[PDB]
Amino acid sequence: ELQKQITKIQNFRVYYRDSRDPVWKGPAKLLWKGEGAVVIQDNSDIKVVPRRKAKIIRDYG
Amino acid sequence: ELQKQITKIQNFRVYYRDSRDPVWKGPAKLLWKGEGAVVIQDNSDIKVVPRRKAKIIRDYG
Amino acid sequence: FLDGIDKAQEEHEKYHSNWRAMASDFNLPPVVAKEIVASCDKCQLKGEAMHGQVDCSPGIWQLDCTHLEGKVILVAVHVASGYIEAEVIPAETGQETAYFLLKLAGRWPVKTVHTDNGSNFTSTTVKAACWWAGIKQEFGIPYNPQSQGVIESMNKELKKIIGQVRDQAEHLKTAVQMAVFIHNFKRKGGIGGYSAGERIVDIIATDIQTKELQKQITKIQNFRVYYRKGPAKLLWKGEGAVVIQDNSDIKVVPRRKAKII
Amino acid sequence: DGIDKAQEEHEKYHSNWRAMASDFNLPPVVAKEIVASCDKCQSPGIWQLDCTHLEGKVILVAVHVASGYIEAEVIPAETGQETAYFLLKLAGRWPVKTVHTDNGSNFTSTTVKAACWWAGIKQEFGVIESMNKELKKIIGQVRDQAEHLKTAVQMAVFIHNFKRKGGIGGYSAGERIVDIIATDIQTKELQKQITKIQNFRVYYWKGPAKLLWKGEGAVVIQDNSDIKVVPRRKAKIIR
Amino acid sequence: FLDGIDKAQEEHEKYHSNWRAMASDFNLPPVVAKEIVASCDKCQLKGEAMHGQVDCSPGIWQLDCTHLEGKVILVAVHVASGYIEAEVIPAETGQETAYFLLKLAGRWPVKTVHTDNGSNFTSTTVKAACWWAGIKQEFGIPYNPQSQGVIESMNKELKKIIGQVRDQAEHLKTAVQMAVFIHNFKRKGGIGGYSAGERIVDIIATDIQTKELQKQITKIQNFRVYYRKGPAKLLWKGEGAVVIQDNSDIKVVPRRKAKII
Amino acid sequence: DGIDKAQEEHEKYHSNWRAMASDFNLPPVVAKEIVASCDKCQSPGIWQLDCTHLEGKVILVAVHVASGYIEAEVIPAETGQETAYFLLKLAGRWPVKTVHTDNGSNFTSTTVKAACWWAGIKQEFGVIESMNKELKKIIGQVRDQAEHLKTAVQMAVFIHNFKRKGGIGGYSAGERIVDIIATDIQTKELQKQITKIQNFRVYYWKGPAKLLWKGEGAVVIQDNSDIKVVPRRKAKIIR
Amino acid sequence: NFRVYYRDSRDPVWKGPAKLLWKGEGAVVIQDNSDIKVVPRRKAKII
Amino acid sequence: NFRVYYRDSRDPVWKGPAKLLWKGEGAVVIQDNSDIKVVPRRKAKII
DNA sequence: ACTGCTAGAGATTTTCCAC
DNA sequence: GTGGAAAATCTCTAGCA
DNA sequence: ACTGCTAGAGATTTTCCAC
DNA sequence: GTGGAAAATCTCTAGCA
Ligand SMILES: C[C@@H]1CCO[C@H]2Cn3cc(C(=O)NCc4ccc(F)cc4F)c(=O)c(O)c3C(=O)N12
Ligand SMILES: C[C@@H]1CCO[C@H]2Cn3cc(C(=O)NCc4ccc(F)cc4F)c(=O)c(O)c3C(=O)N12
Ligand SMILES: [Mg+2]
Ligand SMILES: [Mg+2]
Ligand SMILES: [Mg+2]
Ligand SMILES: [Mg+2]
Ligand SMILES: [Zn+2]
Ligand SMILES: [Zn+2]
Repeated sequence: ELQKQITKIQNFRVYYRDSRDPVWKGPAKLLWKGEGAVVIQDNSDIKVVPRRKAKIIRDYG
Repeated sequence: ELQKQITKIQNFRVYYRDSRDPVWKGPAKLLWKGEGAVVIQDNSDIKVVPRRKAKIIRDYG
Repeated sequence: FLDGIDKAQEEHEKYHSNWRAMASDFNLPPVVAKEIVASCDKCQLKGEAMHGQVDCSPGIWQLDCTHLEGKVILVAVHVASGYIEAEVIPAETGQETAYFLLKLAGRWPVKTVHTDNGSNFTSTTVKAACWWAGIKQEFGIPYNPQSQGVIESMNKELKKIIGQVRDQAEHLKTAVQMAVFIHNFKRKGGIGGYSAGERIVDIIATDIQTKELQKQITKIQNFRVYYRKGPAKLLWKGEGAVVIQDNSDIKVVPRRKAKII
Repeated sequence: DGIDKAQEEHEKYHSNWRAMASDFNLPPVVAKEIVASCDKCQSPGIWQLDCTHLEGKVILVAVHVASGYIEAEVIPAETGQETAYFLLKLAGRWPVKTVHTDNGSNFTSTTVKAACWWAGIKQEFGVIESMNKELKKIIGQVRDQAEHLKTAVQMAVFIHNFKRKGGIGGYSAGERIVDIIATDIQTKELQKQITKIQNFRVYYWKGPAKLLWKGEGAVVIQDNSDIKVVPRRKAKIIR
Repeated sequence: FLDGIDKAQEEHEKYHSNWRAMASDFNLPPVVAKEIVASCDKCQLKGEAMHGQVDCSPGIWQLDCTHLEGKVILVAVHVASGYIEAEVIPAETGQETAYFLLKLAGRWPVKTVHTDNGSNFTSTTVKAACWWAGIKQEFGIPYNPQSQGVIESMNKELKKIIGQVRDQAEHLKTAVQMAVFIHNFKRKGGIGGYSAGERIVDIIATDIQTKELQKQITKIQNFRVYYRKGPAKLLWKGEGAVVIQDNSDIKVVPRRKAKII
Repeated sequence: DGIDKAQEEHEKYHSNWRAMASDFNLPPVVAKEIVASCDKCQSPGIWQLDCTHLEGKVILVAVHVASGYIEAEVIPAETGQETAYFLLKLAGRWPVKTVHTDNGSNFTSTTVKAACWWAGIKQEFGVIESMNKELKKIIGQVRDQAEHLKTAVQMAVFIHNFKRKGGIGGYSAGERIVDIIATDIQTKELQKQITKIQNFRVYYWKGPAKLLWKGEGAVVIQDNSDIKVVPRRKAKIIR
Repeated sequence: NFRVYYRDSRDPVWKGPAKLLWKGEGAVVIQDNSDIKVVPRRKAKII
Repeated sequence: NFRVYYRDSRDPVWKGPAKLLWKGEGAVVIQDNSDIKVVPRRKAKII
């Protein structure tokens, strides 16, 4: 049911940057993807990254 | 006798850089000055800095 | 030190001393010296020491024109993946760029193109081509190549590869295509240890799949969450936190002080 | 842990490894080995090239038969060099491994052979004809919107690839080709993993067992068509 | 993977793939892929990402020629302190530079001059002037401005200051002298919060005083220290450590395992 | 802590503040106040300019009277503009505060007045003559080594400043001027410190006492010509 | 209100003061005598 | 023994291999076909 | 109301494998 | 629990012209 | 065998002053 | 022992052309 889809979305990985740091942050875990923002979880921390600062991939590793 | 001169020499301050770090290290304490190397004490640590990497000033502060 | 203020103001009008010099030579507090410096129009000669960040959405391509051996190479790069396409065009004209853009939009889902203010990119032909294909046009601040950094970087990379394979082709067009092939499918590294082609396929497929899954979830999962406000749509929950959106303002609140109906 | 349920499900229904891995949370190598353990369980990079004519101009068309994705270009003349250039452009954009051609003089030129050799493409001498008919129909539809034929052809390619939908899932050719290439990438990563682990022998003394998965605190192995799990401490792995 | 080595070698000879691509597409260990890449002459196109450090001894000056409003400005900087002297010279000639160098050596203790390979600096006239004044000449690696970074930086700074005071003079020479004055005695900062003139005076005075004091100490204090070696002349002791100089190799040893006679 | 010994030493010998600070390890402000507390105890930026003539050429000479450091330059003519340019060069190189001139027409020009006003120099209208004679002697000695007179003048300046030693300590003019300017910098830093602390009033209640030193864990103050030390906790400092 | 001093288009001379209309990450939109400009923050100073 | 590939004088083309004669901090002295060159380490690669 | 980045060469920190 | 070694992560620079 | 650096604009960490 | 605030230290970039 809904849980399988939530877990599937959760399986994707997100690389993101903060508003001043130019280095790309590690492979966070996607939780929500929206039209303008993506809600991710990086090291037990939830963040709301603008869509323009996110690269979302299901790494085929 | 000799101790007054040693203390006078020790009053001088030395700014130095390491062989790869481009940032100048803080005001170390001079211990010996030679033709080619300067022996300094920076945070209870004795170092032998090449003369070309040292700025020795008696800060008039 | 009030008289020091006037003395330092005259001293600065003459010599334009920095705040340290005025503070030391007039016993001014650092705030007053900095104010004296900041009131001088002639001493405002340095900008902020930072760099911005370009857009890296899945649908943004950065285009540029580079030159090599007297030829013009039009290069497009997918910002999110590093995937490049390059064509040797006869001249930097609006017609050639519009043709290149229509080709590019026919192969991959181009939503916006970011370019410098070169005459070819600003021509009405490229505007018409983008309008027909539904592409949004972004222009960087004039004479600010950093705004196009990505594509600029790729120029370098592209030329490098050409330098390694120019001896394997009789013409520059073939060498350019060889370089594009090598960059897209023979250079691995980056976010996922990927090639550029693998990375772009992953990016596009992930976009499609996440859109589909999120559409289904929002269709199925329906809740309203109150915290601390109005009818804030529920977005996600778990690990002792609830992420919600209220008036289109996404926020994260602790599981406590939050009720879901 | 959940290997036995997956094996029983495979025996009942003969399901593929993607389904088993998704359902039973197994590493894909284990599911692939489960599928390969049954004796009764035993394209993405293939392109078809043709050159049509329209308004006395030559249109070279490449079709991804697995998806219907189209790449069309108006070329000056049916020349070997130009076909080679088009093929090199195509190979630099998509992972082309095989190309089918109609034995035409341009397609059999030494230049095209050299281009395919450099790009690592194998050459073999009615999807293409139907796709050409559809492309010509779209070109006729949009010809009022373009002064030249090359622009009309590119507009037709765009419309066909992205603004036309159909099939079982109502997808466009672009989505289908992206999905097919993604599946191919997954398959090749899995094959690389299998090749990486196929040169290990594990003793758990029990006979020399093949290695299927080395986890954080477990070692999943196969012996005589029986899949087992053993502790990392109890297992010894060699080349 | 032994056959993979040959397959990857052919693949690299064709496409020049990086070690990641070869390792991924041929199951090669990273060492072998890196070896394959490192054996290709065409793939050696990048140097190490590091910067050297220029000499900063008290007696080294860096000289350069900059241009402004069609005029030639010869600028010298004391590397240790940032103290500058600039003169507008009629032309980039050897005679003018030799005159400037003799003037500079007559005011301050110039022991070394470090310069680019410009024609004026490499002229026999400057060589004769340096020989007479006992100055050693150092030339940076050709077309490597970073070797003269300090003076290059000062050029920037100097011009900046001129931009702030050019309206206060009817000639560029006067503006240059105003800029030199402002830099030397109206801009404070750096290691000691000093200005350039104060810093150079401090550097030179400290050099003289430390030389004198160390001469006295050495004439007075005589000891020989054995550690672990030979008769290593004692240099300093205290805080549980002894600094010694054995065979002109200064070293620091713990107070233990060291005996002084 | 060592203030009383320093005060007694000053009473017996009337020593300066540098000596007391060095000997008794006091902060310089305390020693300066000790010196200023007694009644019985109550130049580095002064230059002399002249224009000599040699071989029908004008040589402008500046002498640091406190040290004998020389700066000479052959100028085209005794003009106000040339003198102003020389003065600006000199002021940009050394901390010039006052200049003594011989009432010559060039030295009294409005251009020189403007240059001195911009550089913050005060103008006043036998060290210079003796130094000119010495410079002419050195120029005569070295004239065989220079084709032109300007080069000979610069060589003479170099020899006089650095290759001639004498006096009580056997020092050169360069060393002497560097030492004098360093002492001037020390004096100005001390004056800045005194100015900074002179606008505090400290209560330790005991009357309003001036502040002399605010140490890490002590406050040294003066009251009615008696220097005392208090802990920071007992002392209250206000502007 | 703010004062912006900027260097806009391959012109080493700095200009200003100008009124700050909008501040973003990496660029600022300013008004300089009825003229609107967009300047990267590297080339602008705001007081 | 080492192989040095270098870019010497405002010439974007890299050269090499060459024999490393001396390695210092920030520069290396190399020999390339009876020709001695001094190259900053930013413009040299040593294997 | 827009925005530096990419990939390679060392160096340093992490993890893995047997003892 | 721990050395060696291999792998992963971090730091830094040139060129884009 | 020789070698990037300087100074200013923000930002972040430290120390000091009274409570 | 602790907030505010001021001061010190750290990070980073343009221009030298
Ligand atoms: C005539 C068009 C329109 C108006 O602007 C000019 C000049 N220009 C200049 C550079 C350039 O300066 N590249 C070097 C560079 C420097 C810094 C950086 F971050 C990135 C970089 F690429 C370009 O790349 C470029 O494409 C152009 C260009 O196209 N035009
Ligand atoms: C004809 C002489 C002799 C042969 O070399 C040329 C060319 N050159 C070029 C620059 C230069 O590129 N400056 C910009 C720059 C770039 C990077 C950096 F780190 C420092 C910098 F200053 C100079 O400054 C310079 O003085 C010269 C020069 O004098 N010459
Ligand atoms: Mg461009
Ligand atoms: Mg460009
Ligand atoms: Mg130069
Ligand atoms: Mg220069
Ligand atoms: Zn100012
Ligand atoms: Zn290669």
